[PDB]
Amino acid sequence: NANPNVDPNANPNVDPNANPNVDPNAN
Amino acid sequence: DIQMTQSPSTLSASVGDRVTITCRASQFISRWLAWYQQKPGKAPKLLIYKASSLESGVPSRFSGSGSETHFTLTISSLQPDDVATYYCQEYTSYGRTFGQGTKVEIKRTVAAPSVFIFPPSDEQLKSGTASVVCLLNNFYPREAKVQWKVDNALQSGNSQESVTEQDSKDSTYSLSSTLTLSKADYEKHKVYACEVTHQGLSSPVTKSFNRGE
Amino acid sequence: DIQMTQSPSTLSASVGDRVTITCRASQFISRWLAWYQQKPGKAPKLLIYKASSLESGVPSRFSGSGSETHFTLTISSLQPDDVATYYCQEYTSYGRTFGQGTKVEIKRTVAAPSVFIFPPSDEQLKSGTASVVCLLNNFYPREAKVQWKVDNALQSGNSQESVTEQDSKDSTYSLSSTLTLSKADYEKHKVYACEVTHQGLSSPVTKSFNRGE
Amino acid sequence: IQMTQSPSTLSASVGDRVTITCRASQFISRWLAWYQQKPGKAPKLLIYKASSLESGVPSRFSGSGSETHFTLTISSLQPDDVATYYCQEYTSYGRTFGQGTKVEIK
Amino acid sequence: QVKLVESGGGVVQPGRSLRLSCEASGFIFSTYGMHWVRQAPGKGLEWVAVIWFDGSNIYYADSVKGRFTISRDNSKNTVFMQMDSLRAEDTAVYYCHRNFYDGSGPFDYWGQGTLVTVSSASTKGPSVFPLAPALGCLVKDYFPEPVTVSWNSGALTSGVHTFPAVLQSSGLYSLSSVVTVPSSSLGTQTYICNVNHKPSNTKVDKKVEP
Amino acid sequence: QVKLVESGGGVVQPGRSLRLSCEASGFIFSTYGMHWVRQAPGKGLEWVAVIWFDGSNIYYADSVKGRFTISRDNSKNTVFMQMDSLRAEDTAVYYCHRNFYDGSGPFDYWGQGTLVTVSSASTKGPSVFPLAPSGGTAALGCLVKDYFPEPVTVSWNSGALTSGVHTFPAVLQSSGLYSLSSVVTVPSSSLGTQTYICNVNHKPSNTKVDKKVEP
Amino acid sequence: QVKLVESGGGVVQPGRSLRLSCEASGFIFSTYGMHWVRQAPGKGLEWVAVIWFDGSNIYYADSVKGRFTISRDNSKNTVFMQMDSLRAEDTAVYYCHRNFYDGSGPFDYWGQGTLVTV
Repeated sequence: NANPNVDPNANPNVDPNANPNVDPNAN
Repeated sequence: DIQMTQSPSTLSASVGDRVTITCRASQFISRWLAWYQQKPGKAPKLLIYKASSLESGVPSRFSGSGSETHFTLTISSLQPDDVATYYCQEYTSYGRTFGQGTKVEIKRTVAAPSVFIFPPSDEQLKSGTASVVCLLNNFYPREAKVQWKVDNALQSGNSQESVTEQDSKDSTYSLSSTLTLSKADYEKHKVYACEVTHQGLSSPVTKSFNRGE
Repeated sequence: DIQMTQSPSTLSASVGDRVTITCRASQFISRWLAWYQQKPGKAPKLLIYKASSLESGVPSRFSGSGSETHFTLTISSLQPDDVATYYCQEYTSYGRTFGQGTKVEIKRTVAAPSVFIFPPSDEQLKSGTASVVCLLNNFYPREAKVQWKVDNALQSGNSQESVTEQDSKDSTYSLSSTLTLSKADYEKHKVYACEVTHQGLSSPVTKSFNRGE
Repeated sequence: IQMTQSPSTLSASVGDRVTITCRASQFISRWLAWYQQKPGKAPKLLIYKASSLESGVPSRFSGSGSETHFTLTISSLQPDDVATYYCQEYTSYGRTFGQGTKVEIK
Repeated sequence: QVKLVESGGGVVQPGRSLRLSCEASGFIFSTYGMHWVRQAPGKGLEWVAVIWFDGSNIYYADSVKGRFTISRDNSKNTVFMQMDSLRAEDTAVYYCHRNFYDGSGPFDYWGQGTLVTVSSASTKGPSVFPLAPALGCLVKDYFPEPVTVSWNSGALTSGVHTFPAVLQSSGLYSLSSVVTVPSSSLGTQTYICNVNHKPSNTKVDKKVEP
Repeated sequence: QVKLVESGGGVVQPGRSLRLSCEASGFIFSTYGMHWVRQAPGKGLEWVAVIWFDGSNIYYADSVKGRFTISRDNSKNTVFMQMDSLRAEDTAVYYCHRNFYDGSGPFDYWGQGTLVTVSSASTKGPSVFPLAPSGGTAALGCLVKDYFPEPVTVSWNSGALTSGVHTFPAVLQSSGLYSLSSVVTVPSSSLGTQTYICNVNHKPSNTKVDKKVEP
Repeated sequence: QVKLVESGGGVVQPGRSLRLSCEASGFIFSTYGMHWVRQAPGKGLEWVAVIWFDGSNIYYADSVKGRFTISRDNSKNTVFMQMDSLRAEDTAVYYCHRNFYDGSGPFDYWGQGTLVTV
């Protein structure tokens, strides 16, 4: 889980946690 | 473990408008809510998801709700396909949590009941147990009281009542009261009476039965 | 620190057209932007987040695009109820940063101003300060000039003017020009006037009056 | 790293379930992307991380797979969506493309 | 199309065990899961258990843990559910629930519903009695639910009232029906109080006369 | 639901302390931070300070650093703001802001705003004068003058007449007192009309004054 | 904004070192790196080379290991490519590529290609 293309960081104002009943590709 | 509570369990509109149901939750459920609808008994049917999104095929039921812990559903005028029972639902993980349920009725006006009484049948007398019925027909609203007199003596604990579901044509309820007793005690008494009281009737009405006639 | 700029300071378009506003930044902020909107005398409202998406309840005639260091917002078919001020925003840390603000107004045909002049009253004369006011109504566009003459002499540095917001019915402006002085100057002279010039009128309009009548 | 794609030809009418295989060389992580190229143009990214869908794309595409086996599936064909499809791996510093899969006609 | 069916259910002596089976015809069980939701007679809905597609994510309700279980056989898309040590207040109607939100819109599918009634009794046919002169019909001392009662084989189905069944303290059910009748409908063609009981084939028709 | 309320605004002389307070009702403050946003009387929005829950990460603006303080009371969901050494340039409207994003969408909430002003002047009541209207439709006006601080509310005929009315924005005179005028267009021959009254209303000092205008 | 523009090239004879430039038209080049990729007619795309900002990994392709020479240029953002000992099967169209993934999505910015024929 370490590549030189992916930027390791996070945005404190948004939390990523998808709902299992919903796919993450919802518009 | 997310407890939910709903608006008062009954409501009436009289083909009015601006009917609101309120659903309250605990903790932080973000915005994941769904509203169902079950007619007396078939199966639930889905109306709104994500707390504001009209389903495909459902008629115009305006419903704007908030986030965090407060949700509301509005009706916007009520035809006659909206007598039912509405449930909340959450979906934030593996599992669900339903609400209690809220009914809707319809009001037209005050009405007067019709009172009738049926004597026991001879075959049922041969069976060893006798049963007498007081029938009250076409009265509104549901609240009513009946009293059984056996030779001018009040009774309790040996009678039961049954009421149907509000009719879709004249919107009135019907009531049946059944009183059961042994044959030996039945032969020891001759005069019987069912007396009813209601807001529609100015005075209580008593119907009497006397054995042997 | 990060500084954000909006290129067009003010806009002007007719109904049913296309308008674009461009937001430029320094450094690198990825795809983090949000466009606000403020109507006069109220609190702002969120319109677009993540520079491409849309919040619920917003009409679908708004759009936005861009990436890295150049963003833009496009509005098509401008209805006459979206006249407001729009701000950028960027949320990439524990802290926000706003823009400067672009204003949007409406265009129409030119108008001919109406001019009135009011002499001072006695109650203010008693106090010791006299004010002379003249008023312009129903003119377009904003740019206009009013000058003050006292006894055929030009004055400067002692007059103030105020303009109202554009109306939502006729889309015309209004202007008030006030001149303040002490009483001694008031009874020293006899003749007063304010002259108005504009694009609409063919020749400058003179309005004047004399003290004591 | 040598990769390969089996279905070098396609034969399906307007509206059909199609599958494409993207067999890999060794056990890489979930680092794979799919490119689509139409004639006389420049390639365009379709899906990354072997699962995501990327913004501004029709929902009729769907990729899946992990470990060493990766696939792609489309619900229909549509005359608009006939082109060539390449596989890419974007781990480490260098890239490595694969072979083409021409959507044949008649 | 897409449909679901449930098997099993019925009547059980308190204690013992059962097995409810859900079969889904119309799709393939490959993503997400399936739930069991029950409804008591004349009360609200409540959740029971969930299963994911492959082998995991088994969660139960609050007062159903310890007992019960869930399982999925391989190959064919079957959902089994084993219950044991059933006391009272667990008699209800069970459904099979499938739900997920995706793409254009939601996808929810419900089942027909299986009836389970726990009782320390046995099957018994009804007893029919008439009412003297509208006119009334009374059925008593039958088990278990439900019973279908009608007049004239549906020829006369206007102005008919059938009150909900009432559970007697003894352990047997009873109810009654009544049909409004014109003032002087003397010499009527026929009046048949047809009754039908599903668990026991006891089709009985009776007559009423003043 | 959720709705924020802030209080503590008003007037202050140039260079003493002042304390604001913003409190909420509807949620429990244990998720993210809270921001203060100030708007100048006629300019664009600006950002001041942010406080995280269980305040650890504290960040101020650039032109406000040093003379401000912000803190959270660790009992209730109330955030404070203590201002020292005010200058004549800090006169604005202060909001209370809270937003965050989640996989379901955005969440944003704003306060209402309490005006804060600094100067060296006392509180006074407005003075009201008429404008005599004295061929075509006429116009008549009502002039208020030397009132402090803002705002004042004017209405004609107790709101009965609300057509053809204009109320120009208030302006600041050199001495430090406000003045404005309000005008109404009137038909040519509305002679002997029912009643024309100047209903004025000042909140900081209760000085409700009604006057009449005649030719 | 980023808009890669490729220039420099034309008709050549067997054996030469004509220059190739990929001067950018927006932003800067202090982040990650930049690649080269070719396509010959009647074939798919293939890898060429990768260069990061300043001295870094310069890993080459499979047919041309340790034979090409590619370098950056401090300031005035550009990447310079130099080949020698040209063969005949090196006629193609060359592109310019820059890819990097972030917590908001991808970034492609595919360049434009130019023709080279022996």
